[PDB]
Amino acid sequence: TAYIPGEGHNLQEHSVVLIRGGRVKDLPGVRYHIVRGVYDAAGVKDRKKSRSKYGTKKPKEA
Amino acid sequence: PKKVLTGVVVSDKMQKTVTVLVERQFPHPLYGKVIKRSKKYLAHDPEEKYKLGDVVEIIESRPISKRKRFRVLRLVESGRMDLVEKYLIRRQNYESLSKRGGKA
Amino acid sequence: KKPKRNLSALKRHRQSLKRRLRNKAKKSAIKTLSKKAIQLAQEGKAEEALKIMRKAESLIDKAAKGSTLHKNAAARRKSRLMRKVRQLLEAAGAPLIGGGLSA
Amino acid sequence: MVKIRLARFGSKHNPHYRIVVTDARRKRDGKYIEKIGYYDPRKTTPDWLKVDVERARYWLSVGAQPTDTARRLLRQAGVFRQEAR
Amino acid sequence: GRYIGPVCRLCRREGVKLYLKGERCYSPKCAMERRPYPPGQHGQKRARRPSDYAVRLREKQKLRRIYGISERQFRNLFEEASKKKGVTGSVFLGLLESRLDNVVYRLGFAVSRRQARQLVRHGHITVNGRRVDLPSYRVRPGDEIAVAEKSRNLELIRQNLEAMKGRKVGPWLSLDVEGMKGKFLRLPDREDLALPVNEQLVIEFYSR
RNA sequence: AAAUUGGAGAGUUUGAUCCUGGCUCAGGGUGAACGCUGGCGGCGUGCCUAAGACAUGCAAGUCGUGCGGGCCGCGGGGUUUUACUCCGUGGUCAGCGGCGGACGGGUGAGUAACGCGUGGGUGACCUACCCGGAAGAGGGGGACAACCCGGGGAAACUCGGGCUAAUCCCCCAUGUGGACCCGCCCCUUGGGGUGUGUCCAAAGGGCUUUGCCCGCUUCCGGAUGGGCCCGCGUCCCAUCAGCUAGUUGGUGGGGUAAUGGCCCACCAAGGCGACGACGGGUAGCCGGUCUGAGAGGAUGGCCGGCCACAGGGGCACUGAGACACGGGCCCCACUCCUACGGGAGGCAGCAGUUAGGAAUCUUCCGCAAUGGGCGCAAGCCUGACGGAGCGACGCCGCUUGGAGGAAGAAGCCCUUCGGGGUGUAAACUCCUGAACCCGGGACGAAACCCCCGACGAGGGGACUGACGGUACCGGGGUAAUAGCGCCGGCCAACUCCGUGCCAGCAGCCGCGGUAAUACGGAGGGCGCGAGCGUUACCCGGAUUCACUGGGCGUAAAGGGCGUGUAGGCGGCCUGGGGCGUCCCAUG
RNA sequence: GCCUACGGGCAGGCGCCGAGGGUAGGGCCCGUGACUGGGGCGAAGUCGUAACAAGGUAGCUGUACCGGAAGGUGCGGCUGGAU
Ligand SMILES: [Mg+2]
Ligand SMILES: [Mg+2]
Ligand SMILES: [Mg+2]
Ligand SMILES: [Mg+2]
Ligand SMILES: [Mg+2]
Ligand SMILES: [Mg+2]
Ligand SMILES: [Mg+2]
Ligand SMILES: [Mg+2]
Ligand SMILES: [Mg+2]
Ligand SMILES: [Mg+2]
Ligand SMILES: [Mg+2]
Ligand SMILES: [Mg+2]
Ligand SMILES: [Mg+2]
Ligand SMILES: [Mg+2]
Ligand SMILES: [Mg+2]
Ligand SMILES: [Mg+2]
Ligand SMILES: [Mg+2]
Ligand SMILES: [Mg+2]
Ligand SMILES: [Mg+2]
Ligand SMILES: [Mg+2]
Ligand SMILES: [Mg+2]
Ligand SMILES: [Mg+2]
Ligand SMILES: [Mg+2]
Ligand SMILES: [Mg+2]
Ligand SMILES: [Mg+2]
Ligand SMILES: [Mg+2]
Ligand SMILES: [Mg+2]
Ligand SMILES: [Mg+2]
Ligand SMILES: [Mg+2]
Ligand SMILES: [Mg+2]
Ligand SMILES: [Mg+2]
Ligand SMILES: [Mg+2]
Ligand SMILES: [Mg+2]
Ligand SMILES: [Mg+2]
Ligand SMILES: [Mg+2]
Ligand SMILES: [Mg+2]
Ligand SMILES: [Mg+2]
Ligand SMILES: [Mg+2]
Ligand SMILES: [Mg+2]
Ligand SMILES: [Mg+2]
Ligand SMILES: [Mg+2]
Ligand SMILES: [Mg+2]
Ligand SMILES: [Mg+2]
Ligand SMILES: [Mg+2]
Ligand SMILES: [Mg+2]
Ligand SMILES: [Mg+2]
Ligand SMILES: [Mg+2]
Ligand SMILES: [Mg+2]
Ligand SMILES: [Mg+2]
Ligand SMILES: [Mg+2]
Ligand SMILES: [Mg+2]
Ligand SMILES: [Mg+2]
Ligand SMILES: [Mg+2]
Ligand SMILES: [Mg+2]
Ligand SMILES: [Mg+2]
Ligand SMILES: [Mg+2]
Ligand SMILES: [Mg+2]
Ligand SMILES: [Mg+2]
Ligand SMILES: [Mg+2]
Ligand SMILES: [Mg+2]
Ligand SMILES: [Mg+2]
Ligand SMILES: [Mg+2]
Ligand SMILES: [Mg+2]
Ligand SMILES: [Mg+2]
Ligand SMILES: [Mg+2]
Ligand SMILES: [Mg+2]
Ligand SMILES: [Mg+2]
Ligand SMILES: [Mg+2]
Ligand SMILES: [Mg+2]
Ligand SMILES: [Mg+2]
Ligand SMILES: [Mg+2]
Ligand SMILES: [Mg+2]
Ligand SMILES: [Mg+2]
Ligand SMILES: [Mg+2]
Ligand SMILES: [Mg+2]
Ligand SMILES: [Mg+2]
Ligand SMILES: [Mg+2]
Ligand SMILES: [Mg+2]
Ligand SMILES: [Mg+2]
Ligand SMILES: [Mg+2]
Ligand SMILES: [Mg+2]
Ligand SMILES: [Mg+2]
Ligand SMILES: [Mg+2]
Ligand SMILES: [Mg+2]
Ligand SMILES: [Mg+2]
Ligand SMILES: [Zn+2]
Repeated sequence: TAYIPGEGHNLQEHSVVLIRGGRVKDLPGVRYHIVRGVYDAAGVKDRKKSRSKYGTKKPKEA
Repeated sequence: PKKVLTGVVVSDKMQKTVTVLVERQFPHPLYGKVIKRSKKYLAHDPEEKYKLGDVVEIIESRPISKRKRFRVLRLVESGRMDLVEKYLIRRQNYESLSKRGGKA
Repeated sequence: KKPKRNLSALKRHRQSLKRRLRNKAKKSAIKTLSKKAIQLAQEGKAEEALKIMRKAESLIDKAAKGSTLHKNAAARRKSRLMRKVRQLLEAAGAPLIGGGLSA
Repeated sequence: MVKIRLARFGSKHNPHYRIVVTDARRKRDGKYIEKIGYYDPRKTTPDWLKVDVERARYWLSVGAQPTDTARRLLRQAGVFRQEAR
Repeated sequence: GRYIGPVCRLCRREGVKLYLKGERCYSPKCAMERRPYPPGQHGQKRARRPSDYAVRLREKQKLRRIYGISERQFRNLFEEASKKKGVTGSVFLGLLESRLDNVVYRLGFAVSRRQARQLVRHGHITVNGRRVDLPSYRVRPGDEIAVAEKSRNLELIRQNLEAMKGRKVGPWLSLDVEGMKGKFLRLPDREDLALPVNEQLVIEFYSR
């Protein structure tokens, strides 16, 4: 089991995803995170800050 | 230089051959104490001349049998059973040390 | 469906078989003929055993000059054969011919 | 057969060779018997060829047939030249 | 690349004058002359005491910023300076000062260190008769650092050498104003350079 | 491994405190991958996984100056029905023969081993081609391909008959010399000499033909490359403690270049193990590399050295050399052809296909260079190699401007409404001129060869560039990519707004339940910059396996107590030995 | 059977060793897995209240028996037991 980071996602019963290292202290038995923006894991929409850590590409006209 | 070691006879029981027990001291590669490791060499005795308890010199040699790669070089000092005892008792104790069992 | 050709490799194999045969022949000639030798010495026939031992000796040296044996490998068998013969005419009587043997 | 040949030691587009004695069969840049001077084909320096004659002379004296470019370089430092009358 | 961006500002973050600018860094305009506090919304507010890291860090930056230079080029020199027989604190500055970009500025061909890097890179500089345009090229003693025969006529080239009318050049250097040549004589001993840096703090920052 | 050149810590158990102690972080590194971003060059470097399967193309040939002939032709001759036939010659094909194919290239499966490292031994040995020295090449005969003729098979291929050349094969002679038995002399494991007996050589080709060049034979030494053997070093588990019967030794015999249970026969009952045998697990080893104050840990692609394998397992044949990756024979598994009798194949060579995977490149150029094979040479071959291509994968270098320019426009942000901030930043002024345009344009390449000279030395001459119209030079010439992490503490960087134990952050302690410097956005700042972060892994921090350098009354830790085996350790004086130890010289 | 110089050679035939396979019988290591043991957890509730104060029967401990469990008692031991 893998944490899905980000304010809101789109994961489902057959989503193909990619996972990395990184535990979550609050959720025990979770020693992997899901990488966002690869396979079937969208980047966060609307994210304007730590974007590379959430697969969001740099928006124009900002 | 063909190697030359010095050691003691611990075995008659072979045809034209003796077991020689050779000691070597050296400082421990990390803890630097001097440690006393040892080895057994099988040495060609073409004349039975060397008896057990003999300290002998032994020399690197054209291969004799599977294990025999040394010839007995000369006698250093004969009659020296204390050493041989230490070999045998070290051996005897091995039959303890087991796990199939022991006695009283 | 075409086993790609390597003309000069096969040619080598072609030759190897040729040689193999030539080599067998010389070798075997020695075997049976050296056997002829040692046999006829155990029947104390020094006029004949040495007659052979020399034809044996020659045939041996010939397959050395070629590539059937090594100069040592031949030499090895000459020592087998010759000594194995002298030490068979102990068990009998004097070396007639003189043959290939020295006294 | 032993040879006297060149072993490349430069970079890419920076060939720097090394004159050497080695068994015919070894990798162009492999374990070599003895080094006998360097050679720099681009002549980036006033000293783009050294040889150590007397050694090379020794090795030729026991028949270390040298490659063609090597004979040339050897010849140039006069490994072969005699004297006088 | 190298740092391009607003400078009288680092002038201000370091709280001392870096002379990154040029003709006005000397005038009543360096904003150190007008707003000696650091940039940003908060530079007005009273400071917290610096951590040891803080002081070690900033003293590094002050020195580095003075000289142009990327941290990767900077650290690599401090590295080289430690591998030297010498007092690395000093050896470092000597190495820094050996940069063509810098040698040129110290020579007085360029108004500033930044302007100097262009003068180099756009090919306006001779080193020993030849062209050089790497601002990182190391000048050794005995080197002659000239203006290109071509670029001899620039306004700033001539305008700057006319300030040399009344400046005099560093003690480890020699200027040939008329001939537009300068010679690099020896490495500057620590006492020649009078930067506002505590080199030792830099060293300390790197031994963490 | 030549200045003692070298050594930083912090958070977290409590209401507080000191100690113990674990957790965690900052550093450096990568054959990396993933996110956001991505302008240029130089040098490196790029299947870590399935040692899975592989379409296609190339990857080792060469010599006509060893020898005969087929096919297609050219000339030029002699001649019995105008058919035959002699000579020279071009092109092509393979065969016989010599040399190479054992090097070069790939890979890391296996292997914990004399495999590797390191130092030695070989009186126990081999070594094609090269080098030096000594000697010789005299007679005679012989077979198989090619080729012609004929039969089996679907194919792959295959059997039979007949002709024949050679540097191919074979017998006789000379034997300088060598080999073998036997005896003697020195030496000492099978070393050197010596004496009778025996036994052993050879090949021819080319021309600038009464002597030069290439090759042949036996032998002695050099040279180089290998076989074999021994000392020492070589990971984890004792919750693997006993292992072994060709096992351990002998005598004889076989085999080999040579020692040896390496193999075989007979005889003896040995061999190894707590200094860890045997068993299980894991791993190619090193020069080095990463880290570290060191000591140590970790690692061994790329370069170089050794090893091992070439779809799994056997096996030997040719030969100087293999038990041979692109050689052979058999078994198995796989794939394809098939007329169901049978046959074909082996990228862990270069490039590429495919699967697997987080992930790893062009079916490119060139034989100009260096190196290798064959050749008298010209040359042929060479996916060795020299280069280009693709990938910020790494390091390094370069750019996106430079100078001037307000008590400081706008917009955005904060505001105590006074003002503060971005910010000389922008605008705007001058200056420079990456890109790009035109022109020139490389070094790497001078030998092989040919000529003079002697075939030597030495001198003269010509041919040859993949990269590449590249680098570099000269002239012209445009202001001309910036992004990413971070801002509660460690830790450089602070404000507003939204949100309200939600959404979320989170390496650790923790944050968020209406004033959040910790979530999210914004302004502002810090840190690096064609890069920045993330994950994974090594070393560090971790004196947290403590050799350097730790402990055990209560923190984890003294065996319940004794006896005593192996082992470890051990008083005072004198003398010998010189093993440890220390010093010098040398390899 | 083939060749021959009559010395012998070649094909072929047999035999040992032998990869591999067959039958029986052991030992070992991974894949899956019917049925199961507790255990640690993890949101604040059930029924107790054993321990911490002499915790309201001083506490702990080995070993027994009872109890589903917490615990109770027996026999010793310890003070790390309060006036
Ligand atoms: Mg290039
Ligand atoms: Mg070799
Ligand atoms: Mg506590
Ligand atoms: Mg607290
Ligand atoms: Mg450090
Ligand atoms: Mg890192
Ligand atoms: Mg992209
Ligand atoms: Mg693959
Ligand atoms: Mg691989
Ligand atoms: Mg193929
Ligand atoms: Mg020839
Ligand atoms: Mg013709
Ligand atoms: Mg031909
Ligand atoms: Mg190889
Ligand atoms: Mg094992
Ligand atoms: Mg060695
Ligand atoms: Mg040969
Ligand atoms: Mg030969
Ligand atoms: Mg010779
Ligand atoms: Mg001669
Ligand atoms: Mg026939
Ligand atoms: Mg011949
Ligand atoms: Mg002798
Ligand atoms: Mg003869
Ligand atoms: Mg003839
Ligand atoms: Mg037996
Ligand atoms: Mg024997
Ligand atoms: Mg392995
Ligand atoms: Mg340390
Ligand atoms: Mg080290
Ligand atoms: Mg290792
Ligand atoms: Mg390699
Ligand atoms: Mg390697
Ligand atoms: Mg394969
Ligand atoms: Mg195999
Ligand atoms: Mg091969
Ligand atoms: Mg092999
Ligand atoms: Mg292959
Ligand atoms: Mg490939
Ligand atoms: Mg896939
Ligand atoms: Mg060549
Ligand atoms: Mg290459
Ligand atoms: Mg690049
Ligand atoms: Mg990337
Ligand atoms: Mg850079
Ligand atoms: Mg304002
Ligand atoms: Mg400006
Ligand atoms: Mg202009
Ligand atoms: Mg050229
Ligand atoms: Mg030239
Ligand atoms: Mg010339
Ligand atoms: Mg040529
Ligand atoms: Mg002439
Ligand atoms: Mg051009
Ligand atoms: Mg220009
Ligand atoms: Mg211009
Ligand atoms: Mg612009
Ligand atoms: Mg930090
Ligand atoms: Mg701070
Ligand atoms: Mg965040
Ligand atoms: Mg934070
Ligand atoms: Mg925030
Ligand atoms: Mg901002
Ligand atoms: Mg910013
Ligand atoms: Mg440690
Ligand atoms: Mg200690
Ligand atoms: Mg402790
Ligand atoms: Mg306690
Ligand atoms: Mg305790
Ligand atoms: Mg006690
Ligand atoms: Mg106890
Ligand atoms: Mg004792
Ligand atoms: Mg003692
Ligand atoms: Mg004592
Ligand atoms: Mg004494
Ligand atoms: Mg004494
Ligand atoms: Mg002494
Ligand atoms: Mg001593
Ligand atoms: Mg010592
Ligand atoms: Mg079997
Ligand atoms: Mg209670
Ligand atoms: Mg109570
Ligand atoms: Mg009660
Ligand atoms: Mg009861
Ligand atoms: Mg009681
Ligand atoms: Zn300023």
